[PDB]
Amino acid sequence: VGEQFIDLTSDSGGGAYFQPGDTITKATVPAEVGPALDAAEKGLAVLPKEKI
Amino acid sequence: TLFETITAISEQVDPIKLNETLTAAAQALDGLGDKFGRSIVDGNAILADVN
Repeated sequence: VGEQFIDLTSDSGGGAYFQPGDTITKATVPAEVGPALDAAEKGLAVLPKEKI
Repeated sequence: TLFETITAISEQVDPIKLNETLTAAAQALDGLGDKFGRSIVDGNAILADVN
């Protein structure tokens, strides 16, 4: 449905810590739905069904 | 469009023929895959000794 949020993930979970006013340059974003629908449609549409 | 493509693919697949094909293949291999591979190895040895 939705309800976006941002998660800070650290594999080490220790060591030095961020200070106020800093920036996190490393980032990740989800795979998105529209490209996935396009890829599924184009992958299924090229199969020869009469050959099937 | 996605539903139309999936429907076009699904009309092609027949449950009756697919079912009988898969049933034959499963009865063919049921419990004999390891035996068949060991037999291929044995035949490899037999050919290595016969050739």
